Amino acid sequence: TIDGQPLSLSLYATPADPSMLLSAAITASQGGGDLPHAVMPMYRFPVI
Amino acid sequence: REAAVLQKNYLETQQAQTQAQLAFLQSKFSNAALYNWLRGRLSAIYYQF
Repeated sequence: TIDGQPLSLSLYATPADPSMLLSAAITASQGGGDLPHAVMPMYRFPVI
Repeated sequence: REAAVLQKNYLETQQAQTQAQLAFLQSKFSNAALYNWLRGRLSAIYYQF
């Protein structure tokens, strides 16, 4: 203008959106235990 | 305006803290998945017993 001020206004672009925070419950695997060696007792079945 | 910027930083801190609590509950050993497994296995054992 006569003072040096613009006629066509400036751009005001859209800022970045707030994101959604993400996590994860990652999982592992330990196997089952190997069954041991059986030992014959000296007592009968009700006692042992 | 600077007070409002500090308020937004406070709210983003609260968002990260809520996500930290959520990730703790997902990643803890006594989470809901352990209780799902635990009651399903114990339900099978309980019916057979």
